[PDB]
Amino acid sequence: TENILRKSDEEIQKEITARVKALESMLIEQGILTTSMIDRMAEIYENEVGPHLGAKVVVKAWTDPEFKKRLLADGTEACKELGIGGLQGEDMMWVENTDEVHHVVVCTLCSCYPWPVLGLPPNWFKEPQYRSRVVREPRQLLKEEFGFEVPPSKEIKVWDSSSEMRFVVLPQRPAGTDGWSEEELATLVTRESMIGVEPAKAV
Amino acid sequence: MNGVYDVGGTDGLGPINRPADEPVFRAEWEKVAFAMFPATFRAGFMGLDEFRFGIEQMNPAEYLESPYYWHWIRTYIHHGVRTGKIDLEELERRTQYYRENPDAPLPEHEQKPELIEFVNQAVYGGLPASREVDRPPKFKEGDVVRFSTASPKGHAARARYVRGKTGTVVKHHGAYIYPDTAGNGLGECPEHLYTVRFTAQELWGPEGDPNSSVYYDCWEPYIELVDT
Ligand SMILES: [O]
Repeated sequence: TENILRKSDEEIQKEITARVKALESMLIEQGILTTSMIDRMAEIYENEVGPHLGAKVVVKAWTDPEFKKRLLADGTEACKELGIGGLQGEDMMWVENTDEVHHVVVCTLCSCYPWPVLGLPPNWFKEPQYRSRVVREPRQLLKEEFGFEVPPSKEIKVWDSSSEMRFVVLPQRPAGTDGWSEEELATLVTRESMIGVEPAKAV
Repeated sequence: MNGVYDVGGTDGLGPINRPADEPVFRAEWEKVAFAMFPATFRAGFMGLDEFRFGIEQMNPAEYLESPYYWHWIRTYIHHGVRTGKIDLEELERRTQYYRENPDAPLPEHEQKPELIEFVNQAVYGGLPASREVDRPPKFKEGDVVRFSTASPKGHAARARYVRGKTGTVVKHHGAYIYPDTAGNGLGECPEHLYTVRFTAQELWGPEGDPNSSVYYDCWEPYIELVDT
């Protein structure tokens, strides 16, 4: 959006870069931050932790009714069965999309997001545009921004999550997938489908 | 607090910007800003609720339009100054140094392995905020409750759009760290936590979808009984 008061992106980045490097140098001299610590956190959230983990949970639920029951009863314990858990997902509650109910998750006050199953949130999820509107016009937002038409008779539950509870959407299994392998089913599961802004991929 | 970060129900903020493919970190400074969280947490700058309170004190126009991880930098500096761990004059001198000398090295330092072991333990072991308390929950599924009209200036999790509204308890989760104390330097003071359902019409009037509701997390002091 045009703001005549705002510097160029390049000038903003240049100033942020200098302020961050200066702060970094002080925390390094204090002995509390190191370059290797920075590199480890980046490796974890670029390569080790991401939405492929949540996809494994979804496909197990789709293919194992007993696991699905455990997942809906205690999301943290069920994900631990697969070795999945930890920081920012200590208290997961999974919620099931059905023919009668559609779930969507937001954090209007901050950025709460289930890192162990999804990785770090995409920028749009953290930004004020999505956060302001989804609690007020979820049906219209899903259609206009995500191309996802939820019929008006179908209930939309918006989970505005400011506590350390972490709500994760279990999307419905797409039609046309009877007997597919777990690997094939995982290709249909997206981060967006676990936030509730899109269904799992069709076809 | 009642700041501009409390955006639920606000209009006019613009369309969603969703670049069809995006990296986890958009620049090297973002990786640094991200990793400073475990470092400053371990060193006692702030806990999670205090971290959020620091962001809530940003200049509002800066909050609305600056890159997300810049908000993290602001809160590190806020708490560094608060605790006496960051000297502002030294930070300003080092900032000018790196403006003029962007490729100058960082200080020499040991790559202490215990700091990396700390990262691995936090990431895969977690930092649970659940706590045991000595009293049972006051409320239960199906109770009709009303959300407080209190408007504290300090940190809380009381979105303006739910204040004074009536809804139904959906689930009791157990007791957890209370933001209204923890974020203001008053300790964990754990309280039972509930999800409460508020209909779109209760929240937004007749501009409300008759087939939508918001499920909002309420710590026990936030809510009082209407109908058991
Ligand atoms: O949130």
